[PDB]
Amino acid sequence: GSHHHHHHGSGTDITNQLTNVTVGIDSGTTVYPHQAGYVKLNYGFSVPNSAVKGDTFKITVPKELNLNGVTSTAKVPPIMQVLANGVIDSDGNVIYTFTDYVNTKCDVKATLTMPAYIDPENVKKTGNVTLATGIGSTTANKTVLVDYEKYGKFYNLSIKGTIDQIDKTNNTYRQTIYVNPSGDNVIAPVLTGNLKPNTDSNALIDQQNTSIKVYKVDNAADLSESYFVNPENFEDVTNSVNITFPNPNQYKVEFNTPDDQITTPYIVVVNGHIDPNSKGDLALRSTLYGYNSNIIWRSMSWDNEVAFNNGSGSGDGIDC
Amino acid sequence: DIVMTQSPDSLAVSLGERVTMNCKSSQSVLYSSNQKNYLAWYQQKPGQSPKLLIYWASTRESGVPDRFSGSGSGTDFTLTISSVQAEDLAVYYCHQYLSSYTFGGGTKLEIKRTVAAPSVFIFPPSDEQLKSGTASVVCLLNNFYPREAKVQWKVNALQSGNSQESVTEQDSKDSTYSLSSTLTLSKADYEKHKVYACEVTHQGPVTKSANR
Amino acid sequence: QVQLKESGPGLVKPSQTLSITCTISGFSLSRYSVHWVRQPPGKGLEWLGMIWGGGNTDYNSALKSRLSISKDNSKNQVFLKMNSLTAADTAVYYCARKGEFYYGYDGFVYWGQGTLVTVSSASTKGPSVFPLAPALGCLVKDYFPEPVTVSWNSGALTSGVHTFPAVLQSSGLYSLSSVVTVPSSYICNVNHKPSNTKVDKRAE
Repeated sequence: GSHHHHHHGSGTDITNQLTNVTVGIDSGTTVYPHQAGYVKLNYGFSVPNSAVKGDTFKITVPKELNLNGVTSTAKVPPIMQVLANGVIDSDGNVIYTFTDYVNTKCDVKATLTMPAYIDPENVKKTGNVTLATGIGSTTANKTVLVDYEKYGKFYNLSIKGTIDQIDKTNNTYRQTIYVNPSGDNVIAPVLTGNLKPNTDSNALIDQQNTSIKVYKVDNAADLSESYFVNPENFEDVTNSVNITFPNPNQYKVEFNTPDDQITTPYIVVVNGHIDPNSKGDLALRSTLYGYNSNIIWRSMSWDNEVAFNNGSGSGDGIDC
Repeated sequence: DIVMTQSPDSLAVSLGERVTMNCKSSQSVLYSSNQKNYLAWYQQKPGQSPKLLIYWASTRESGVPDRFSGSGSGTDFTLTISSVQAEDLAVYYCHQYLSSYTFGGGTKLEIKRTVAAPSVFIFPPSDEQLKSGTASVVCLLNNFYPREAKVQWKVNALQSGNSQESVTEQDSKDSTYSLSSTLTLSKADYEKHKVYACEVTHQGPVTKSANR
Repeated sequence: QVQLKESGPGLVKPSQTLSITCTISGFSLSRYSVHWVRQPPGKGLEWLGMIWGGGNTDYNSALKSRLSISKDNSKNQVFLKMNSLTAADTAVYYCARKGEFYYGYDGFVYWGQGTLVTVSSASTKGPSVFPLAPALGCLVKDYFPEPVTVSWNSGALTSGVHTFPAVLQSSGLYSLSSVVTVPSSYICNVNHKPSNTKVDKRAE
């Protein structure tokens, strides 16, 4: 079952024949994507007795949102006996295809809730965003503040990280780390990547399982707050740093400059693996060590954990 | 643990010829992201600290002669000496630094020469010593080549345990070795037998025996 | 110039703690990590652990329970401590340091000369010197610690001389054989500093 392979055929889009349409967006006045914040998209509709297997309807989802969040592939929930199975198209919209249930049922009505997440590429910056979703002529709008908040900082050591592209079938994940986003001077900077202490974590961190790329940021303004990163905007300095794997499930990166200090941010993109023989918990700790001008040794660390949500969908009807 | 294994433990060299040594790793030491092989080679002489010759598989360390080169990738690696000199006689160790730090068991270079049999001697326990109530029989193999030699004591009874041997370093003007084997028995045990034997096999099977 | 020199005891009992010092020059200890690595007689090398400039330490997993590394930047000193010792901890102990940034990794470029630590319960003892009678040899038995120095005819019988590496007996004492090849008509001169002993046995 792959989201890269779709199937079509007989049937007609009966979106505009949906009766009793209501749409809603459940969220707070503020959404914090990096604190596992999300919204709920709610939908209700009556289906025409006229409907037959293969007829489709379209739920319009805005580019400011995606449905996959921290995982790499979105699963839209089936409306339930299965009334309708759904799929995500190239625009991000959800096309549902009605089953056989509707070939012999009448007065059919349904409900749907889908978790949705602020998309990092389309909402790169903190700020208000009007979210719009709908079905046919019925659109709902909700204007919300998207707040990506702030990196962590202790003395002259700044760091934050994000996790996405969690793929529980190929056993991989991505982690994107901003090192020194404060634009501090740091001397003898060292980054270590670990499992989060005393927490169930199934990351395998080592030279075979963990691909690390390091980008130098010559213009901090180019950094998104969402942690979307396109490597083409920055300088790839992977080959000039020291990357090693000094302890079980730990990596270490020394920036190793000629004057043994950094004055700019660095982005570290970690493409790693999950332990196939496990529940696949992901709890990580990223630690930035460094001296200040006074040569007192300090570290700041950032923890990454994740949450998972499921939508639902129910439908009733009567034998004709 | 990435384990490092070097194939030829000992290597016989002709002063001037091309010596290659193998080193192998139990997992790859080429990290795919930076395309670097985290591999070093070290030289060591008998009383001195190791000396870095080669790092990143093929980067020659400053000061090291041009006759040394390193090649390989992934799990298989090689240290070459274009033409071996007097000072090249030493031990060589490989080493990886990608996943903590580990070393290979090393490869000793020795000078190659023609085969030469040991002259075998036996020496019974001295009378002076017998006074200390302890008996050491000494078997000596002088000036032989190669080193590989099996010494076995008969007391017509094979002696398992109860012996110790040491071998000299290759002679600087002969390219030859020297071996001394000591069989130690109690006084009671030594006095309860006659006709002890030192049998010695080599590539150059002679028994040198004495009767009590 | 960057320098390192290891000092410690020569001998240490298995009931005791091994304590080594690495004295550093030519760089600041707070800016460079220093490693410890050891080498048993006639065997290969084994990383023990390291202390970062900032004070963090990493240990070899197989020895972490028995090992502590610490330092004093003030005094340019790095310290190694090892308890629960056995004969297997008899080794030359080295401290070592990486090359400058352009090497691209933290490894072993600058080494100390190393310091032999031998773990042993033995007490100082002088050797018994027995003649290996006619090949003529001297059997130098049951001494501690090393080394033995052997001469032949106060240093005139230099040719054909074979004085072997000592072997450690199960007793904890050493013995060695020294031999000279001859045609006949003759005295080996054996010294052993740490017991004020001197012997001169003759040949039959």
